[PDB]
Amino acid sequence: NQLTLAVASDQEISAHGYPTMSDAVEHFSSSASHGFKDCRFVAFGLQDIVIGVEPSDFVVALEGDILTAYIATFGARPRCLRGWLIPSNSNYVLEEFQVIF
Amino acid sequence: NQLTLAVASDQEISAHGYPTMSDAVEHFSSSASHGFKDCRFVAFGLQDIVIGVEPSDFVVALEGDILTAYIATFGARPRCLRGWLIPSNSNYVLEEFQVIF
Repeated sequence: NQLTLAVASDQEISAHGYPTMSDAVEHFSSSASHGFKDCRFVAFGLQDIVIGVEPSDFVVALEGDILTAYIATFGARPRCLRGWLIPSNSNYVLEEFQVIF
Repeated sequence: NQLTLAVASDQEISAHGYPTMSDAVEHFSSSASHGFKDCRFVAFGLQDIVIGVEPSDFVVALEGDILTAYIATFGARPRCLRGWLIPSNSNYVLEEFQVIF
């Protein structure tokens, strides 16, 4: 539930998603157990900073107002979408979040 | 891992989805445990049949070549997307699929 995430703090970041949903639950379960030390939070309003992730690529989406995390394409647009967790090594600032998995 | 699904066969498919991941999980979870009988399979390419479902609405998506099913917005477009299961009372024909979750 309580997570201190690495929020992207570069003007542009190099990132990547995954091609299929099965590669994503494979890859993101390791992240989820390692507190996402490898991912960066990108706010919905800052999506343009992300390079290397196509609309078809799977990332971790966050929705809510308390956030619910789930695997989704980067191009998907549900209401209440607040941001994504995206594999990246960008520079970051640590921020506390409340996340449901 | 071996499912009989109601494949939509009407000219127009009146249907609906769900506005948040949390709400979608609840319904589809009950729909899954009742064999998806309240749902219709809509092949990719026939989404213009569907009335009542917004791109932001959550439905069940099915991707693969053997399918894997997961909750996703109706508008999401991963590679190998084969179709959706969407709550609908449309006329149907029964067909055989292979599905994991």
